[PDB]
Amino acid sequence: EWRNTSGLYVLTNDCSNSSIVYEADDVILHTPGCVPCVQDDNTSTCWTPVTPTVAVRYVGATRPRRHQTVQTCNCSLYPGHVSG
Amino acid sequence: EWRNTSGLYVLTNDCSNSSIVYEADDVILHTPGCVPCVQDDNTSTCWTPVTPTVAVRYVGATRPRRHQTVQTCNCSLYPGHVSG
Amino acid sequence: ETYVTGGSVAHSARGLTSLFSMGAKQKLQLVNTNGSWHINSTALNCNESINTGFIAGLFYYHKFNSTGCPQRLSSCKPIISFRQGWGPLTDANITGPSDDRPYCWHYAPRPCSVVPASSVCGPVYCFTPSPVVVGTTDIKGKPTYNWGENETDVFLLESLRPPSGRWFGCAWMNSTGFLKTCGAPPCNIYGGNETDLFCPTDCFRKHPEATYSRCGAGPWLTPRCMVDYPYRLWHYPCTVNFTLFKVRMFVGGFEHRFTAACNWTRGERCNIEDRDRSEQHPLLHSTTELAILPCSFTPMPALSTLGIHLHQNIVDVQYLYG
Amino acid sequence: ETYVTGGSVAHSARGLTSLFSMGAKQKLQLVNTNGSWHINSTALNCNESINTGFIAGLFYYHKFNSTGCPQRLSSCKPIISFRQGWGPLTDANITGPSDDRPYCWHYAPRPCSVVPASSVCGPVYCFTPSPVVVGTTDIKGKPTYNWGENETDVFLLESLRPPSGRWFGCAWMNSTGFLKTCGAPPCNIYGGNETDLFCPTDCFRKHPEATYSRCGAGPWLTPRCMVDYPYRLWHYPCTVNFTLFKVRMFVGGFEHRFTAACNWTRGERCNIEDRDRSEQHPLLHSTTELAILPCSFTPMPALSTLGIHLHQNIVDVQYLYG
Ligand SMILES: *[C@@H]1O[C@H](CO)[C@@H](O[C@@H]2O[C@H](CO)[C@@H](O[C@@H]3O[C@H](CO)[C@@H](O)[C@H](O)[C@@H]3O)[C@H](O)[C@H]2NC(C)=O)[C@H](O)[C@H]1NC(C)=O
Ligand SMILES: *[C@@H]1O[C@H](CO)[C@@H](O[C@@H]2O[C@H](CO)[C@@H](O[C@@H]3O[C@H](CO)[C@@H](O)[C@H](O)[C@@H]3O)[C@H](O)[C@H]2NC(C)=O)[C@H](O)[C@H]1NC(C)=O
Ligand SMILES: *[C@@H]1O[C@H](CO)[C@@H](O[C@@H]2O[C@H](CO)[C@@H](O[C@@H]3O[C@H](CO)[C@@H](O)[C@H](O)[C@@H]3O)[C@H](O)[C@H]2NC(C)=O)[C@H](O)[C@H]1NC(C)=O
Ligand SMILES: *[C@@H]1O[C@H](CO)[C@@H](O[C@@H]2O[C@H](CO)[C@@H](O[C@@H]3O[C@H](CO)[C@@H](O)[C@H](O)[C@@H]3O)[C@H](O)[C@H]2NC(C)=O)[C@H](O)[C@H]1NC(C)=O
Ligand SMILES: *[C@@H]1O[C@H](CO)[C@@H](O[C@@H]2O[C@H](CO)[C@@H](O[C@@H]3O[C@H](CO)[C@@H](O)[C@H](O)[C@@H]3O)[C@H](O)[C@H]2NC(C)=O)[C@H](O)[C@H]1NC(C)=O
Ligand SMILES: *[C@@H]1O[C@H](CO)[C@@H](O[C@@H]2O[C@H](CO)[C@@H](O[C@@H]3O[C@H](CO)[C@@H](O)[C@H](O)[C@@H]3O)[C@H](O)[C@H]2NC(C)=O)[C@H](O)[C@H]1NC(C)=O
Ligand SMILES: *[C@@H]1O[C@H](CO)[C@@H](O[C@@H]2O[C@H](CO)[C@@H](O)[C@H](O)[C@H]2NC(C)=O)[C@H](O)[C@H]1NC(C)=O
Ligand SMILES: *[C@@H]1O[C@H](CO)[C@@H](O[C@@H]2O[C@H](CO)[C@@H](O)[C@H](O)[C@H]2NC(C)=O)[C@H](O)[C@H]1NC(C)=O
Ligand SMILES: *[C@@H]1O[C@H](CO)[C@@H](O[C@@H]2O[C@H](CO)[C@@H](O)[C@H](O)[C@H]2NC(C)=O)[C@H](O)[C@H]1NC(C)=O
Ligand SMILES: *[C@@H]1O[C@H](CO)[C@@H](O[C@@H]2O[C@H](CO)[C@@H](O)[C@H](O)[C@H]2NC(C)=O)[C@H](O)[C@H]1NC(C)=O
Ligand SMILES: *[C@@H]1O[C@H](CO)[C@@H](O[C@@H]2O[C@H](CO)[C@@H](O)[C@H](O)[C@H]2NC(C)=O)[C@H](O)[C@H]1NC(C)=O
Repeated sequence: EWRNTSGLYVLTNDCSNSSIVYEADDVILHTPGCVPCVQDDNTSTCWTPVTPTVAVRYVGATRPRRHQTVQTCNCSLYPGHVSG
Repeated sequence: EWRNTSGLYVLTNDCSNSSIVYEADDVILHTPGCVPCVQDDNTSTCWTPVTPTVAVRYVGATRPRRHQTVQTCNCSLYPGHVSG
Repeated sequence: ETYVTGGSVAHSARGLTSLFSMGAKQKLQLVNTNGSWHINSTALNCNESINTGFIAGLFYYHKFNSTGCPQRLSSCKPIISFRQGWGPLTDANITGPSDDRPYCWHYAPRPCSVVPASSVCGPVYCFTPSPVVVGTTDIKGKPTYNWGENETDVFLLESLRPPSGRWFGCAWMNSTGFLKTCGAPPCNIYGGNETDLFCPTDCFRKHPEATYSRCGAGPWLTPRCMVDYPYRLWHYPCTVNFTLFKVRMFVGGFEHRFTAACNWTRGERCNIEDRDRSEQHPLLHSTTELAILPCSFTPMPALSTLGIHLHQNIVDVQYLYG
Repeated sequence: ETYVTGGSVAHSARGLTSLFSMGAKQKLQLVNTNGSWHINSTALNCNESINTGFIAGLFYYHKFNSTGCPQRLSSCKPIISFRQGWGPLTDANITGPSDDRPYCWHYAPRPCSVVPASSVCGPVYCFTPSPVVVGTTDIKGKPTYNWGENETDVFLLESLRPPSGRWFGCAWMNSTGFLKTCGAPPCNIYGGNETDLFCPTDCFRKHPEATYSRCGAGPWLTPRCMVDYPYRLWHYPCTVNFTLFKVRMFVGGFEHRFTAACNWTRGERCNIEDRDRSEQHPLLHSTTELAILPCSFTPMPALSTLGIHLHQNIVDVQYLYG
C-alpha cells in the first residue's frame, strides 16, 4: 500500500514482496490491497487486475516464475477517469 | 436512538427528551438520529421527517408547544420497503 | 417466517472426500470428567503443522457426536438473564478463581499474560478482530527465567486494546484439552436470582454504549455471533451448527475483513428486542443492501435519511435508500 | 492547476453587519512580548457567555492584523523537516520544560491534568474528535483542596484515549492570553540538523500505521488540516485564511461529524508525495464522489476494485467506481 523513497513513506498501489502469494510467468496471485508492477529490462509496466486477488499481464488469463516484483511504478492511483 | 423497556435497552427511531432542540405546534426541530412521535389522547402517531433535522406532522410545513415527546412508537425501523 | 438470505453454512462443505474416510484419524469428541465436559485430549494428536491442521479441519463436518453438548451448554445463559447497566464504563479487574466455564459467550477472561507452551495443544489464536496465529520464542535466553521447570519455547501475549495494543483476546486449549483463553479487561457497567454481566463483548442491549471497540475482549462480537477461524471447532465444539457471514470491521482506523458464525436457526423470534449492535461497513457499498449479522444492526444511517431500516422476516438485511 | 471543489471559505461570511462596525469592541491582535508573540489579553474581554462569544466571532473576518503571523509561524516546521519512523508504536512521556511553541501542528502536549480556572480566559474545548466545551466544579467540596490560593471552580480533564477515555486533547488560553493545551500521550516512532517528530496526530507520511486513533492527541488531524470550532479563531490566530470541509470520522464505533479547516491555497504542488492518510467516510454515500480533505486520502477502497483513485488537479475528491 506504501513504498519508501528518500526517507519518506508514500502511498502507492504497487505490491510489496510480502503482498504476493503466488506468481507465474503470465499470472500473479496476491492479497487484495495493491497491483503488480514488473520490470524486465529498461521497461517496467503494470499488470491488469481482474477480481483483484489475481492479476494478468494482458487479458489472456486462460509454472511459477519470479518476475522481479518492482515498485518504481505509478499507475492505478491516478485513474485517468473516463467519463462515467 | 434507544429506549428503556422492562430493564432492557432496545433500539428505536423515537427521539429522546434531549434529542429535540425546538418544537412548535406543527413542527419539531431535533438533532439527527431519531424521529418524533407524539401521543395526544389514546392516540400516538408518527411525524414525517424532511431534511431529517426538522420533522413535520403532515406535509404542510410552510409559537412553541410542548407536544408530549413520547416514545411508544415503532415506525421507520421497519421501512415497509416499497420495491425500488 | 424468520430466515436469512446471505447465510452460508459449512455443514456439508464436502464431497467424495472419502480418502481419509474417518476424521483423518484424529477423531474429536466430548468426554465427561468428574462432572466436567471437555475435549478428548488423549488421542487428539497435538504436534501438527498449520497445513496438517487445516486438512484435518476440512474433514470435520459430520462425525461430531452431539451428545454432551446440550448439558454442557446448560451453564451458559442468554443476555436476558443478566441485569441492567448504566453509567460510564469502567475496566473490570478479574482476579482469583473463575469457576465460570470459559466457552460461554459472556465469560470475563484474565489479562493475556505469559504462558508456557508445555501446557497447550494446537495453535493459539489472538483476535485483532480477524484471527491471527501466535508464535513463540525460547525462554532460556531472555530473563523470563524458568517459569516452570526446564521448559522452553514459551508464548507471551502482553497486549493492550488493539487501538493501542495488539489484540483483543486470545484462546487455545491446554495440555489436558480444556479450553483456556485470556484478553483485555472487560467493562464494568454498575460501578459507574440474576447475575452481574461483566460485558466481554458488545453488550448493547444491556448497556447502550458498551461497544465492541471499548468493551469487546475475545472472539465474541455479539451474544449470538463470533468471528470464525480454522480452529473454531477445535476450541469450541458446540458452535458446529453455526452459519457463516462476511464481516467488515474498520477497527482503529485500519480495515479488517473476516467471516463470522452465528447461533442462528430458521424460525427464531426476532421481532425488535433481539437485535444487537455491531459495527459493519459495506463490502460492495452498492445495491443499497448490507449483509449484516443476523438478529443485529449497524450504526450506519441510510443514504438519504436516518433511521435503521430492517425487514420483518429476513434479519441479515440492512436497508439503504429509506 | 491544483484547486478544490467542495472547499467552503468563511473569509467573507458576512454582509451589511455594520451594527457593531468594529469587532464588537473586543479587538483581537497579536503583540510581541520579549520575543514572544501571543494574543493581547489586556482588552480581550474574558467573562462572556457562549452566545456573546459566538456573536463576537461572527464579526471577526477582516480586522485581523496580518503582521506578526509569518514571523510567529517561522517556529513551525513542515512534515518533511523531521526524520523517518519505523517499528511498533510506543507512548511517549512528555516531561520537563516544553520550549516548543504549542500552536504548531506537531506540538507534543502533556497529559490533560487538573487546572484551576483562575488562570484561563474563555472556554476550554476538548476534542472527541468533534469539539466539546468543558465545564467546572467548585474546589472547596472535593478533597483536591486548593491547588493555588482561595481559587474557585477549577477544571479537570483526566481522560484516556477516546475509545476508552473521553477525549484526545483539550485547548484553551491562560490568564495572560498565551495558548495552553494538553492531551493524551503521543506515539514514539524511533524507540521501537533534523528533529525527532513525536507524532501528536496522523503522521502517515513519516510513519505508516501512526493513525489518528492510535497516535492523534489534539485538534490536529493532519499536518495540513484541523477540526474547526467556534473558538478556533480565538485560540489559533494564524489559521484565519483556512478553508472549511465537512468530515465524517466514525471513531471508536460511534459516529462523529464536524467541519475541518486546512492550510490550503490554490496552486500548491500536490503531485503524489503530499498526501496524508485520514479516515473519512461518505456523507452522502452515493454519486461515487468523496469530499475528502485536500492533499489527503482515505483507506476506503473502491466499489468493484481497490487502489485509491485521485484526480490530477482536484485533490479534495476521492473517486469510486474505478
Ligand atoms: C446440528 O444439527 C444436527 C442435525 O439435526 C443435529 O443432529 C441431530 O441431533 C439430534 C439430537 O441429539 C439427534 O436426535 C437424537 O438422535 C439419537 C441417535 O440417532 C437418538 O437416539 C435420539 O433419540 C434422538 O433422536 C439426531 O439424530 C441428529 N441427527 C443427525 C443427522 O445427526 C446435531 O445435534 C446439531 N448439533 C448442534 C450442536 O446443534
Ligand atoms: C443457541 O441458542 C439456543 C436457543 O436459546 C440455545 O438453546 C438453549 O440452551 C439453553 C441453555 O441450556 C436452554 O436453557 C435451559 O433449558 C433447560 C430446559 O428448559 C432449563 O432447565 C435450564 O434451566 C435452562 O434454562 C434452552 O432451553 C435452549 N433452548 C432451545 C430452544 O434449545 C443453544 O444452547 C445455543 N447454542 C449455542 C452454541 O449458542
Ligand atoms: C487445563 O485446564 C483445566 C481447567 O481448569 C484444569 O483443570 C483444573 O485443574 C486444577 C489443578 O490441576 C484443579 O484444581 C484442583 O481441584 C480442586 C477441586 O476442588 C480445587 O479445589 C483445587 O484448587 C485443586 O488445585 C481443578 O479442579 C481442575 N478443574 C477442572 C474443571 O478440571 C487442568 O488442570 C489444566 N491442565 C493443565 C495441564 O494445565
Ligand atoms: C489572508 O489573505 C488576505 C488577503 O490577501 C491577506 O491580507 C493581505 O496580506 C498582505 C500581507 O501582509 C498585505 O500586504 C501588505 O499590506 C500592508 C498594509 O496594506 C502593506 O504595508 C505591505 O507593504 C503589504 O503590501 C495585504 O495588504 C493584505 N490585504 C488585505 C485586503 O488585507 C492576509 O495577510 C492573509 N492572512 C494570512 C494569515 O495568510
Ligand atoms: C501554510 O503553508 C505555507 C506553505 O508552507 C506556510 O508558509 C511557509 O511558512 C514557513 C514557516 O515560516 C516558511 O519557512 C521559513 O521560510 C523562511 C524564509 O524563507 C526561512 O528563513 C525559514 O528558515 C523557514 O524555512 C515558508 O517559507 C513559508 N512558505 C510560503 C510559501 O509561504 C504557512 O506558514 C502555513 N500556514 C499555516 C497556518 O499553516
Ligand atoms: C501563561 O503562559 C505563558 C506561556 O508559558 C507563561 O509565560 C511563562 O511564564 C513563566 C512563569 O510565569 C516564565 O518562567 C520564568 O521565566 C524564566 C525566563 O528564563 C524561566 O527560565 C523561569 O522558569 C521562570 O519561572 C516563562 O519564561 C514564561 N514564558 C513566556 C514565553 O512568556 C505565563 O506566565 C502564563 N501566565 C499565567 C498567568 O499562567
Ligand atoms: C511517477 O513516475 C515518475 C517517473 O516515471 C516517478 O519518479 C518521479 O519522476 C519525476 C520526473 O523526473 C521526478 O520529478 C520525481 O521527483 C520522481 N519521484 C520521486 C519520488 O522521486 C514516480 O514513480 C512518480 N512521480 C512522483 C513525483 O512520485
Ligand atoms: C410495536 O408496537 C407495540 C404496540 O403498538 C409496542 O408494544 C408491544 O405490543 C405488543 C402487542 O401486544 C406486545 O406483544 C409486545 O410485548 C409489546 N412490546 C413490549 C416491549 O412490551 C412496541 O412499541 C412495539 N413492539 C414490540 C414487540 O416492541
Ligand atoms: C477418548 O478417551 C478415551 C479415554 O477415556 C480413550 O480410550 C483409550 O484410548 C487408548 C488409546 O487408543 C486405548 O489404549 C485405551 O484402551 C482406551 N480406553 C478405553 C476405555 O476406551 C480414547 O482413545 C479417546 N478417543 C480418541 C483419542 O479418539
Ligand atoms: C456419543 O457419545 C456418547 C457418550 O455417552 C455415547 O453414548 C454411550 O454409548 C455407549 C455405547 O455406544 C454406551 O455406553 C451408552 O449407550 C452411552 N453411555 C453413556 C450415555 O454413558 C454415544 O453412543 C455416542 N454416539 C456416537 C454416534 O458416537
Ligand atoms: C498591525 O500591527 C503592527 C504592529 O507593529 C502595526 O505597526 C505599527 O503601527 C504603528 C502606527 O500604525 C506605528 O507607530 C508602529 O511603529 C508600527 N510598528 C512597527 C513595528 O513598525 C500596524 O500598524 C498594524 N496594522 C493594522 C492594520 O492594524
